[PDB]
Amino acid sequence: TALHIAIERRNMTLVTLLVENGELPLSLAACTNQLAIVKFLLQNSWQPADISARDSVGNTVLHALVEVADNTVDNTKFVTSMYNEILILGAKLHPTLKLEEITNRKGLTPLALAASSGKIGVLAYILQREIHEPECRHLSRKFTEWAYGPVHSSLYDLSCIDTCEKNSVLEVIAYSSSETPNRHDMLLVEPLNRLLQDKWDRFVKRIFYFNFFVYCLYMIIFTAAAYYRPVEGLPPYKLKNTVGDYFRVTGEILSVSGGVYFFFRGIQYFLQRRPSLKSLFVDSYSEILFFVQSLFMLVSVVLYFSQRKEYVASMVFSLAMGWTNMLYYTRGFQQMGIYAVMIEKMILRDLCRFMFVYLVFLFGFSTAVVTLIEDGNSYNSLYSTCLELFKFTIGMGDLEFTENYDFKAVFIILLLAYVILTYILLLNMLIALMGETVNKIAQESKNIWKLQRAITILDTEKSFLKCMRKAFRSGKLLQVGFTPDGKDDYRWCFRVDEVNWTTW
Amino acid sequence: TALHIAIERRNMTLVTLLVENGELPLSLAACTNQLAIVKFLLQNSWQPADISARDSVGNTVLHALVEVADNTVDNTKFVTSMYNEILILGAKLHPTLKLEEITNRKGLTPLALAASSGKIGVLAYILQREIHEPECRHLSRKFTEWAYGPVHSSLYDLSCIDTCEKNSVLEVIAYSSSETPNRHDMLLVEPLNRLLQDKWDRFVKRIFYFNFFVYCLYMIIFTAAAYYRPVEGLPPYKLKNTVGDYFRVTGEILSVSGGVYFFFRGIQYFLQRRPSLKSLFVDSYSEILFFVQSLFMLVSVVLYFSQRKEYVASMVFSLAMGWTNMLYYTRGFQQMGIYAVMIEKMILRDLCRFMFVYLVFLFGFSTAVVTLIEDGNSYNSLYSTCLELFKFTIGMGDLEFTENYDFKAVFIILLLAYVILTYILLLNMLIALMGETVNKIAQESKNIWKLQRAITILDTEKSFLKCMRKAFRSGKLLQVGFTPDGKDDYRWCFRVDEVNWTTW
Amino acid sequence: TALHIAIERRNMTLVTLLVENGELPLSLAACTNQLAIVKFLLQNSWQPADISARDSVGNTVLHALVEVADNTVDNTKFVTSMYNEILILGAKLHPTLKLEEITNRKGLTPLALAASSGKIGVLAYILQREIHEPECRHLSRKFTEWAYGPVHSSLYDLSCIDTCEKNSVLEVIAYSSSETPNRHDMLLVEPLNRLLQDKWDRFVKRIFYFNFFVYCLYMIIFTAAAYYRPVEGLPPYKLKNTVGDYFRVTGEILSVSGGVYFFFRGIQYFLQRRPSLKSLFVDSYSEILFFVQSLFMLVSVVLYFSQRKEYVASMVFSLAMGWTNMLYYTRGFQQMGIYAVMIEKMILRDLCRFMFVYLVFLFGFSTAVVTLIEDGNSYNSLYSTCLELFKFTIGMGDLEFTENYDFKAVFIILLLAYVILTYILLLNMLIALMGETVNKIAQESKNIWKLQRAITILDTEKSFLKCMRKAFRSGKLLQVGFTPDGKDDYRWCFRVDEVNWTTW
Amino acid sequence: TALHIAIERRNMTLVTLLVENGELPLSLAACTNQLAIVKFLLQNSWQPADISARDSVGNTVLHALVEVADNTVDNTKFVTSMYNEILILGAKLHPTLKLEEITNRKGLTPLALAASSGKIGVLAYILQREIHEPECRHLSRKFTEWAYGPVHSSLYDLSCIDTCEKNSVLEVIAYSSSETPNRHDMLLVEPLNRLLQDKWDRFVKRIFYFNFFVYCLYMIIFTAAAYYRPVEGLPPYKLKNTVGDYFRVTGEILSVSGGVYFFFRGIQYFLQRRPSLKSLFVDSYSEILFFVQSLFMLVSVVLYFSQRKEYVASMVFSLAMGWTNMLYYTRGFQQMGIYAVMIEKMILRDLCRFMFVYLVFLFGFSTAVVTLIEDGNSYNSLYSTCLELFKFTIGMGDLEFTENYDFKAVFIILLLAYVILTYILLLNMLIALMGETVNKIAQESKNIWKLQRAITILDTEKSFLKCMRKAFRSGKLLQVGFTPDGKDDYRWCFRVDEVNWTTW
Ligand code: NA
Ligand code: NA
Repeated sequence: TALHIAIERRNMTLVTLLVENGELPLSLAACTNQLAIVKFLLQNSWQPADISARDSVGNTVLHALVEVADNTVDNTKFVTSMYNEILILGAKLHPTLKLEEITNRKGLTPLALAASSGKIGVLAYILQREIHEPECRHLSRKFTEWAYGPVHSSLYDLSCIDTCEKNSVLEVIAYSSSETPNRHDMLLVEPLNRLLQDKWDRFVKRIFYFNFFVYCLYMIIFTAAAYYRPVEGLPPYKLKNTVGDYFRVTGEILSVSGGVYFFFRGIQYFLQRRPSLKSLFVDSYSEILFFVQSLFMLVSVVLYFSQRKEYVASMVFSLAMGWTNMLYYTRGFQQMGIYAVMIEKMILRDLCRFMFVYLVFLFGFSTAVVTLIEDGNSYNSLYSTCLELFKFTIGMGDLEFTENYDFKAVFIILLLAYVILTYILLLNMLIALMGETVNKIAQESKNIWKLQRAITILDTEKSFLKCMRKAFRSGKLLQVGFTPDGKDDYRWCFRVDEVNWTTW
Repeated sequence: TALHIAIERRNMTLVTLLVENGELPLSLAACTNQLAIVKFLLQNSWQPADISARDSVGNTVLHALVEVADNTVDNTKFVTSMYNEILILGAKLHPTLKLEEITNRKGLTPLALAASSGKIGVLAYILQREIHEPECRHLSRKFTEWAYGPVHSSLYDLSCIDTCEKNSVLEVIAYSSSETPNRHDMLLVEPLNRLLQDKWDRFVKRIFYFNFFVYCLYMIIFTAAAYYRPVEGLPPYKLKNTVGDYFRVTGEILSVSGGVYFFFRGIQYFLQRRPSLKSLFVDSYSEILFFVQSLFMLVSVVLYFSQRKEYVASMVFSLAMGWTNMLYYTRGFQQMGIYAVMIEKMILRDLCRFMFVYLVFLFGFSTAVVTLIEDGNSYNSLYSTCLELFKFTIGMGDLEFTENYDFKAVFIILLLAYVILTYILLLNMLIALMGETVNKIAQESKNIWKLQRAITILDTEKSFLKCMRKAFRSGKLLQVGFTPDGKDDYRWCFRVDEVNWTTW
Repeated sequence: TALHIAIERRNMTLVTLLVENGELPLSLAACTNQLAIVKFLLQNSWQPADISARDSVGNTVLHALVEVADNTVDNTKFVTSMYNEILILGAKLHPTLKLEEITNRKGLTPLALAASSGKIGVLAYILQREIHEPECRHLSRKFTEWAYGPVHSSLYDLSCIDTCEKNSVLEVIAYSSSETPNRHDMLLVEPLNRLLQDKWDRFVKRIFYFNFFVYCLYMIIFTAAAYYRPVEGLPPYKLKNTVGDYFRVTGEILSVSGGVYFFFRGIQYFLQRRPSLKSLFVDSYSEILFFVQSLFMLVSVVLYFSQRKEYVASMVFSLAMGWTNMLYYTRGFQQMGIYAVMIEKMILRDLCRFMFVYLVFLFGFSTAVVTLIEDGNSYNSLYSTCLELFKFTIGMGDLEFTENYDFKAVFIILLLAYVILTYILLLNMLIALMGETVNKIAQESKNIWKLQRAITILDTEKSFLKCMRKAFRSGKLLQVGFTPDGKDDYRWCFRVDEVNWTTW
Repeated sequence: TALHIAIERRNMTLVTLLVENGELPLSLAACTNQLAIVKFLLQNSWQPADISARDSVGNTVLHALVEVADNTVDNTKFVTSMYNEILILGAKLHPTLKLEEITNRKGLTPLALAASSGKIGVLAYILQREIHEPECRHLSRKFTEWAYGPVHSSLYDLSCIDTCEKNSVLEVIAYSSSETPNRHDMLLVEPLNRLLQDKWDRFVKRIFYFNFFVYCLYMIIFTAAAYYRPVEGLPPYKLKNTVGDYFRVTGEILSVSGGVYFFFRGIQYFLQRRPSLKSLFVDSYSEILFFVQSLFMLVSVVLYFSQRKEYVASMVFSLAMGWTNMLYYTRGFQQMGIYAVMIEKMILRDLCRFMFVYLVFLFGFSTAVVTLIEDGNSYNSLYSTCLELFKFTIGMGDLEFTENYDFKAVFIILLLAYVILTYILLLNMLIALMGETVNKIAQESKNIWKLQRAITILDTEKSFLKCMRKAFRSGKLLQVGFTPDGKDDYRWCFRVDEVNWTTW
């Protein structure tokens, strides 16, 4: 369109002429860093302009402005500034309107959309912004109720940061698809960090240490019940009149109850999140395993009741998975909570792509060796020779594992070539790649600790809504500001402490 | 010569005197950064000068200018500029001539020669250069047909970049001897990157995924036919009246057909490229293996037909090589395509030089131990004691593998010294060197992926010339410029999209 | 309070008005970088101010000033300067008073408190500060008695650095709780480094090399006495009339004497330091082991005398610990003294947190496998299957270690999964973490050598107080200054040499 | 002294007064950067000064000036400059004198002393210094006989660099004690690098590749003669009338001849160099081994002739050493010549200090285990249990290697503790340290290749003095300058080529 083409052309004379006589006009002008035109467009003698009018697509002026943010320091400063002048102009025209509280058709606030998009700068500013002109401090968030000097206590609005019945600032930062570029560090901002720390130290630390204790108890019960399973006859085994048998039956029913509980808590999670298959493992990997080691026990139950003795095969895998899943509860520790994150990454990246490169070698040399052997031990089987070759990779093989071969030069050449390629070369580069992975996710991922605490804190908070949803509310309904209408702004503020020396 | 000695001496008065009354005069003056003398030499009252006249060696003014480029940022800016003024002067004198289209006696254009030489700066500029003076935009390549604003769409000439019946911009960048210093990154330039990406996404992705599927099918057929080979009697085995035997014969003929196909596709490649022996492996290492694992099967065929049972020795090596060669088809993946490049480098550098350092130790201590042993088991053999010592290097040896030694202090001292030197010291430094190699070619070689896609794309494009050579042509014959003669410049342009904010 | 609120508000007019008509007034003003107010507050026409008056909490002006230091280069310069002007003002008012010699109620001097707090800048300046105004050089420490030119010899006060009957500058830097941030490098300052070097080279090198020799002799005696222990009957073994038996009895009594000596030297240390349990191992780890390997021998003695043959179990652990504790005496070497510090850190950090992550896997798969096995070898025991699984982690296991399993697919799947998770993945990331640890404490911890020499030098100095406490005093009682009272300042100075060229 | 104290005090008025009415006066003034005083002191109306007068200690003005150089960029510039003005002043006073040719009482020239001391800057300047004032170009070294332009050919004096019958510039840089700080890179200077390269490419490459071939032939002869040694009876074995026996006797006499040759070439080297014991291995480690593997064969000969059959023990070690010493001849290759330097460093630093830390553990746990075992196999021996424990460190041990122990908890606890401490912890930190060592001497030591070529080139040049000492002289006796006396300076110059563009 020409009327917007001229605006995008940085033309002021034509803009004024059109006034006399982002796809929206205001949004299109704003996104181009004209700035002064925004004020000129906002009000004009020929006709005024309105920002409250939402776009057909659903993005208002604020949504459009945050849309263009591309996480650049200069870009961050520009966008946050121009956002501030847009808010100031809106206040000047009519302070009654609440632009930020206004939302798109999809129910996303500018703060929530900034969080989901991953715009760290805009979210950081909006979360904490202090206005000094008292007549214009209504729409400020980071206050300074009292600064004694060395310490300058501050108050943060935290309206939709915690108590929000919609997508909140933390929910989006911890329950999203995890493709956002800076979710890892984006919750180190001023209010969120201390809010989550307070939540944990006050209300969630016990409810988590309790869950770990109950899980350990459940796993001990399950191990004891599985270890002492009857071995005579076919299931179901009729109860016997012994204290041990009844006590074991209690253990078994506890095991099955836990299994069904985990199955349902997994199914409800997968209906709540609807994770994409391509991102099924990357995002929620600690949630797939708790579901699978309950699927195993459900299969075990159905096999056990249907006159079958293969249920042990299922139950044993469930037991091993249940024990090895106690690394999900190390997220509550910084020092030891990074080992559960190294295994997760190495099993999915370093050990998943490297298996294709290895099974090729193993199968090639296995077929070679097995065809070389006449069989005229029973080593002619492909499985047996594929297992004898695997032992070489873990340093407990034996060169002379067969003699049915007619040719001794060729067989030993093949075996030595395999040993050199896999034991000495492939292993020593897989280990090198694991070195790089450990480097990375031990030097930069030291705050996946914080991210995992955010996820578990939100999970527990959602869990205990029935117990205390409104009561378990962070922050105090304190008075820090006054509205233009004359009412007192009672905001759910969160006290904060900070110190600075050089400023004096 | 004095007339050129004065020019090389930065003398202007003597140059003017000589005018009144790089080995070429114009080229010699140009290479010295006189610049103004180039204009002065080009035309003069006493007599004019011509640039179209090719030198006796074969380098014109443009070839000579690109010759001196030494890949320096300041040098790159200087050479590209002075190249631009040479083109402008040539246009001013007579726009009819086409200097760049002009070539040397060897058929190399300035762009092609710049590509082969490895001059990244000159090639980058010439590939994309935009002229703003409309009267002088004839010899421009990177146009801006329309810039809407945030997006500024561009057009690239791409005359000899793809559809060239001569050494093209991509052919030289992907089918050369690979001694060029920046071939790895040199195809990240504006037009080439997106041209190759479009070629792959449109026309080559299927033709490659088809080849990998057919190779997997061929290898499965070959493995099945080799695994179920008859073991009774001597070859050739007469066909039996069984479904299995006939089906196996079909498999065998497919195997031999594939073998001969690979043999011929290797021989034709080695006659097409004529690779130097010193660079036989460095450049085309994935091409030697496909040839060798076909030589093995041809040897197997000739042995099989000539009443011989050692053909199994050849066929087994062919089978193992064929299976392990499926890492050639991982070039089409970024994540897993770097494991095929780590093996290639480590087998040729880290594991080839380190074997000399190890066979010395193995042979020294083997001879020592074998002479120490009287034999008064049959361990006196040099092979047996060289194998017993090798097991120590891969952690499955045994100290007391013999007792024929008269001296127990000396034999155990030798064995412990060998174990400490090879198992604990040589292995743990070979692994460290592999660490450095993996570091390098996992941090910088992440675009050998792109380079290998360039090679395979060119290979497939040459393969399907009969199917669609002219039809499978990239770019559209679009109108972006006008020649001085008045004809419309219909150029095989390639649309491109780009965005910039700060410029405004 | 308002009178101090105004001061903290950087108000000068109100300060002057209050004068006319850190919690202390002077300290509160000083900590805020008013500086000029300190001089104004010190003396005033309306009323003067005194700094000698100690605060109720116990911090004087100097203690308060050093309290605010936060180890910042600009902060260090500011605090050291303002400290210097406070000293100068105190001298001007009345040079008779000795502020620095003055101490708090807890017996801490400003230097000692600066050392304990970890303030490197303040301690570095106070230790070496040179005054050029001769009338004001009384309270200087780093003198220049004579500077020949290229060499400028210097004298350092070293009053409480060595000969202090209180918490001294070295004692605090080497016998504290080790939570101080820069104790590692904080004793590289001018006087302390050369003082400790002189102490070692003169008086302590022999007394330490003697102790190592005596410990080696004691361990050889103990090993010989334990190796040739009687094996017939039950203890106590009655002495026999043989030279060997009597000589062994002498060895045994020497062993027990050494054991009781170590027990008491450990108990007295733990009553001297009162280390917190949370820091029991981090701080004094080389002191726990010498105590434990004496507790073992005391338990061995009490078992031996009370008609018991399990004393061998205790004595053997004591012997192994005593031999492996000879790495405590490698602190006296730079090159080999870093291996005793790598083991200390890796056993407490890399191998302590990683065991939890491993015992989970071992126990999970052990329970899985043992429940899978019917036992219908005696491998049903949990211990046997937990040991068979452990061998896999150290590369000497065997896949087919049992056959009592009914299901062969499941058992081998479990075994291969365990081998891949623990042998190939957990080990290769524990080794990577050990790589980072070794990197760190081999590149930065190369002065834990110096720190350990400081600790051992102080230990030996305290040990030999009875031999020569006053006589073994560092520095000479030399004359470098004169007091205002007219007496000659005979200070225990330590000569030092230094060279500078550029200053000229 | 006062007359020099004033000079060291930067006093000019007192210096002038003393004139009217480094320990030497001129040297003392020069070393202090007075500069102008040097000219003032050199000549004065009251009395002149002379620089040719050598000091009592033996350092002249030039030696004293180079003495103070401390390898600092600003210091290097200052010292080289002031050296140049001293030379210019000496020329002005009387060009007849040759100060640089003048030497101290010990026979060291300023260039030679600068080389030995390790002063890179002074040596670099003196080796190549160009003077432009033609009247003052006599004492210049780096000439420019003709500069065509892009290429500026240069001539270098190289008087004592190669043909010097005294300590030369290369001899000192390659046959010194190796404690010099920058010997590694100090021979990358302009003339030395190309001089050594020319020497190798022309005269030494063959004489070295010949020596390696002859050594390989000698080792093959020795291996063949030792492998087929008679086994019947006692030595000396009387010759038998067989072709094989006579041919073996020829091999044996060749072996002994080579052994005695190596013994004498080692003894003469150790009398030529007189290496200090503390630096016996650091400096010449490739020279100790060739001597030791000849001592072994001499011991073998003396045992063989004196009716003894233990000569095999000596000869076998000699054979193993001779084979493993072929890594001395990899210095002539860049790519593979760094493996012989990694072994040299790791055997002396990483594996020598780490053995003390390991033998402590091995002996402690060996004594513990052996005393724990009653023996009521023959595992009670200390050697057997020390070997069974060592196998654990190289991953081929066995937990249940004995059953004579009464206590099974304690024995297995000890074994597991040993395995965890040594196999899993000590090995994985020794490997980490080897990682650092390989990092270093593979990233910075890539020119120990050049240094070793320098040493071998000098060795071969000294070897072939009888063949062609004067004839095998580098450089041409060319004319580049003229002396003040009028004679033509025919200097043994070495042509050199260089190119520069930016200077123009
Ligand atoms: Na093994
Ligand atoms: Na191993």
